[PDB]
Amino acid sequence: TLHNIITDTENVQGSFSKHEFQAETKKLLDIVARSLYSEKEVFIRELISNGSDALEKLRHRMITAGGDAPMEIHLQTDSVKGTFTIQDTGVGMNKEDLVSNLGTIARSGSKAFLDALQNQAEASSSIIGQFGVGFYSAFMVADKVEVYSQSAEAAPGYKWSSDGSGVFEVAEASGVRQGTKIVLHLKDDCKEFSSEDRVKEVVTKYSNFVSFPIFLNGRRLNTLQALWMMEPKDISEWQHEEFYRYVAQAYDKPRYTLHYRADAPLNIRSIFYVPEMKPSVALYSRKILIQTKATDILPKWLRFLRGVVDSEDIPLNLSRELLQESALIRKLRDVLQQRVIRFLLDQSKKDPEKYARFFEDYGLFMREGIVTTGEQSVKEDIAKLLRFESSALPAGQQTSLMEYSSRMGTRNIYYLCAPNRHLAEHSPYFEAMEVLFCFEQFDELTLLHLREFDRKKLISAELSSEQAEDLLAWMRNALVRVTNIKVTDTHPAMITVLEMGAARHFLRQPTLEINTGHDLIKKLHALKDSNPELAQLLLEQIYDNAMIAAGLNEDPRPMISRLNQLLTRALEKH
Amino acid sequence: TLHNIITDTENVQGSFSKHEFQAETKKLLDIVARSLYSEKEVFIRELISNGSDALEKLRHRMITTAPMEIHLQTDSVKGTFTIQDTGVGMNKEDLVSNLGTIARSGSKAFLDSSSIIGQFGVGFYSAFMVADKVEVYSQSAEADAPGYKWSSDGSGVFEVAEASGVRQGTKIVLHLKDDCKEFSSEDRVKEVVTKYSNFVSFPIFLNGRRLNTLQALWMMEPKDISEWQHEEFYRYVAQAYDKPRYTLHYRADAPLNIRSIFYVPEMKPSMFDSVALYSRKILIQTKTDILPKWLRFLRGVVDSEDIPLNLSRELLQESALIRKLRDVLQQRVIRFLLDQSKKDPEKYARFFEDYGLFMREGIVTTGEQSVKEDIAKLLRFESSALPAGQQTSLMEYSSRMKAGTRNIYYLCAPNRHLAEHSPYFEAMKQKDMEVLFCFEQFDELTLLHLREFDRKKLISAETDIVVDHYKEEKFQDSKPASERLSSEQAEDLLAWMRNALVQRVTNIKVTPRLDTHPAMITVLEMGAARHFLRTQPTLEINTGHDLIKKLHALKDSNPELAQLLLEQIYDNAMIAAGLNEDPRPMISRLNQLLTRALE
Ligand SMILES: Nc1ncnc2c1ncn2[C@@H]1O[C@H](COP(=O)(O)OP(=O)(O)NP(=O)(O)O)[C@@H](O)[C@H]1O
Ligand SMILES: Nc1ncnc2c1ncn2[C@@H]1O[C@H](COP(=O)(O)OP(=O)(O)NP(=O)(O)O)[C@@H](O)[C@H]1O
Ligand SMILES: [Co+2]
Ligand SMILES: [Co+2]
Ligand SMILES: [Co+2]
Ligand SMILES: [Co+2]
Ligand SMILES: [Mg+2]
Ligand SMILES: [Mg+2]
Repeated sequence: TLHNIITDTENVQGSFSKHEFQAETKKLLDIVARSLYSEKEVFIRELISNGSDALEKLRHRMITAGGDAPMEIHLQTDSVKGTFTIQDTGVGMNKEDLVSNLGTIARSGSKAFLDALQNQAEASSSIIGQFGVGFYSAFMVADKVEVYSQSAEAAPGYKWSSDGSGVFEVAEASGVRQGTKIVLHLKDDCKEFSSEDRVKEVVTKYSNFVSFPIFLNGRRLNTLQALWMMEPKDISEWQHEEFYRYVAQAYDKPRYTLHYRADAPLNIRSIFYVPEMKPSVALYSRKILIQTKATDILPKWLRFLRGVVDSEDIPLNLSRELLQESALIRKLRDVLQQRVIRFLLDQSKKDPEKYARFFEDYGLFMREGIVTTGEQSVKEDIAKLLRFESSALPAGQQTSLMEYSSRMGTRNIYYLCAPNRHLAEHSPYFEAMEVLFCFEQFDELTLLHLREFDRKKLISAELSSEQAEDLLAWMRNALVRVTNIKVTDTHPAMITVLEMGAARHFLRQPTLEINTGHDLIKKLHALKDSNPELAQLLLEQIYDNAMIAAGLNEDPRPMISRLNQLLTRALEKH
Repeated sequence: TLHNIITDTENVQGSFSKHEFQAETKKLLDIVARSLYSEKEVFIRELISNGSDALEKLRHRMITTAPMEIHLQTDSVKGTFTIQDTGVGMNKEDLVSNLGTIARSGSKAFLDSSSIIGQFGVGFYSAFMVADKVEVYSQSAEADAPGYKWSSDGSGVFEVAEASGVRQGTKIVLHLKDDCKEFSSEDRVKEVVTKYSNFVSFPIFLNGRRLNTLQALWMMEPKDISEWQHEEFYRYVAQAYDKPRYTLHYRADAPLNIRSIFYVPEMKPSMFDSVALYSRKILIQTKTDILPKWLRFLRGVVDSEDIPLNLSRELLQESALIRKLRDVLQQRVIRFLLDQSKKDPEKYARFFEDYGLFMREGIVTTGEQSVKEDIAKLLRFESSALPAGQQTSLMEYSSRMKAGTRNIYYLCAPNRHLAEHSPYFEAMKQKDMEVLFCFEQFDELTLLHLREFDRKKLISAETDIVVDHYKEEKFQDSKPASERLSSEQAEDLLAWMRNALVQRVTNIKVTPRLDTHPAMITVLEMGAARHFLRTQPTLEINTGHDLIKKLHALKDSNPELAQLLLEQIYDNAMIAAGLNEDPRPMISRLNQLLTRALE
């Protein structure tokens, strides 16, 4: 019944030949040009990153061999010639740099630069180059590429030129300004990148926080500081509100701001915002956008946060729009979860009222978090954020699991999840002679998934007599909608329900209790004989009023006409 | 003031040198090994794809008998993963040139048919993501050619020697690295095969047991697919346990190549944020959605040849293509659902029961008026001009409109009885336009966002009642002036009510448009007000209604009782208008009123 053909049957004879791995350069160029990036526009990102790196090298170079010039990135679109041009005033390239760096796929001069640096250096974390392929993204959109380059050394200017097809040319040129100018002659299906507004869209999308001024057709673009890199000390609330509206594409204010920077266990520069209004985070690296919707760095229940996470250390996929499977990323996610939880807890103690209102707006996310995480200490960490009412506190007052333990030789935390307080207080099960009252949606699924908190089990609780019994018997046969009617102040009756789950389901089998001492019931009894219509109308009205007061009839519209008929025929004797 | 440094200033001197592009092979190997694929498991996919290609080359070449299979073997004690195919194999120049050169693909040389998966020439090196050492035994079919053993580190060199006992085809053995030993466990490997290669055209055996690989039904002739085949395939792709209530098998060649199957489940939803995207029987990843968000209730599969694959085979390459495909699929699904509603209106009624919230969401969230109206073609309602229970559409409503009419009138109420006896419908009956009856909670928000349909403005009965004030409102009473309050009585009553409800209504008027109801609350933009409260009203009285005449008599006779009754009438109109706040505080007052009316 098993069919396997794999056996140790092979034996090498003769001798082995040795061979070095090779690489077909033309196919690699084609792969970068058509198969690497999900969108053509990304060539702009790559070229701008290169310009940034160039300027960064010059800044590094001016620390000792000091001297000169402005540090800028300039873009120019020519819609008539169909050209895109980028020029940086950076370190430039001599002929060996052009031949070696531009001419060799996967050779990165910026990688070699970074590897030679003292790790403490600024340039160590600002250089956005590793792979040695970004430049070839230009052939994604261009039939021809020309590069004019003038190195900062004292060296002629050069023109490098190619059509992307396995060969390029190098000649000497005048007069190249120090730095590098790249002219892309766009393909017919890419002329959109000779349009100014299109280019500006792309620049703001990926490179809006590049550390150097970016000019387009003589006008400056990137006026935004990357606030997540700066000392939390130096950010106004105004900086944060403007930055939040930009990064969240919003128009309100952040109600909470967490500016989290850490160097251990990994490099983290981030800002998280909780919006003011009632209901993602972008991933960056070295100030360049990776994902506008970071996918695996936060847990799914923290998707209500807005803002930015940047890490120098995150291993990037070759396309720079994905991350690589890594234990580092799961560690980062766990770290950020702990950090956000600690932040939220401390908010809840620094301002309990603001936190109450935060939890009323966003608690569904923490209920979901508790329900979905597998680790019990994480469930309890999140569960510290929950609020409830309690049998031992007035209505409206919020309390926590910690305070419930605080008011306990007692071993267990008893709870009752119900649509509202009236049904909870009249629960048969609320026969406890403290009970958490959990009125919020999905509360009971949350508490069941949580199981225990701080080692204590969360446990669910789950005038007369003439015709008291003919009055009541008449009512039993006239509303056969309730299963019992029994006799028990200001109200003539109330609706009571045995198990809260049934009421929950109904809102998506009740007991009626009557007060034989108040006037409308004595007169329901008195008009069971005298006037049967009026007694039926009054009966249905008392039932409906008890349903409303119990909170299980929130749209009384079906009753209104009947009520009017009751009223009209009750006032007919006036 | 502009600041631009870019000027046409540069010119060549002298002569040019010519150069060929080069490649740093060592770093390229490192990149394939650590930076190309976002997930290690895909090496299995790549190797299986290679085997499939080999078998295809054999299948093609022997159609001018041998077994054609892929075998996978896991050895958890030696930490080894082994794959062997019975395909064409490789001679020594194939091993040296094709395996030895990154981005060199022999499958390019093969072509010239649509079954070959490989195009990039790098998939093989995916093995070095998970393996310290790789060995390849290969025997080419073809012919008078010895067997070979190829072996390597991943580190810049590999070895080739002649070998005996090599079965025709290719066997690759991966010595897994220590933190990749998961791919030495059978259940993990089967997970990966099922995930990526469940539709491979050849049998795959794992440790001597054949894996249940599937036919790719979306590529096949729709008429040749039974309902049971669709039920089984639906259960697989949706990972479900019910059956599809609807099946749409959609193939197209223009404007794009499309092979797809969509299912609507029989069960009711629970899923508010779904279709798999494929190419050549190998899975791509939906991360980005190819359907609009309102169609996320669909299950199934989309395959399109026009979608370009990224080097890692987990992203797609032009998002304008994706928006075009999304619009095509949206159009096609709408057409399908409309045709379902006309071939079986009752089954469609239960579908619209169960899933209408998705179409409402689509209408509310889309920016384009033609798309809102396209989706709105799916909405169903009842009508004042149809028997209770019978459903109609916006298109049928406009088919019954008399030529001199400009607007589509609707009324939102909990059910048909409440709509039919609505005070607002009583006022609309005095006109003679059909009124749509909408029963679902978010119908009115939907219609407000839809605004117009087929060039006709959508107007609520409440709004129209308010507007008629500001026109010739030539409507007079159900009851002759004999059984009404006169003008003296009416305006004395009204003055009293203005003084008894001073900060609760903006004006109080008599209206001629009511019959059964004593009063109603009117607000110009009533739907928007209802919506707002779910986070200046006018009270209109029916001086022909008994409760109003007796309020008139009781302001004099019994002032306290008259105030209690007045506040009750106001509350009743607020409730009937869907503008009432929690009705619980009223109950005590109501009880008191009742007790004082029953003496
Ligand atoms: N504008 C520029 N000015 C100076 N040197 C440049 C410029 N653009 C590219 N270079 C050089 O050319 C090399 C190749 O660039 P590129 O192909 O983009 O790879 P990379 O920037 O090194 N790493 P990556 O961008 O992540 O692939 C760089 O490392 C630089 O040495
Ligand atoms: N099992 C095999 N049998 C025969 N030839 C094979 C086999 N595996 C690989 N080859 C050869 O080696 C080449 C390189 O394989 P590979 O690196 O996987 O790239 P590819 O399949 O051609 N394209 P891709 O899968 O998209 O990366 C193939 O084109 C074949 O010529
Ligand atoms: Co042996
Ligand atoms: Co160092
Ligand atoms: Co010139
Ligand atoms: Co007509
Ligand atoms: Mg670069
Ligand atoms: Mg391959």
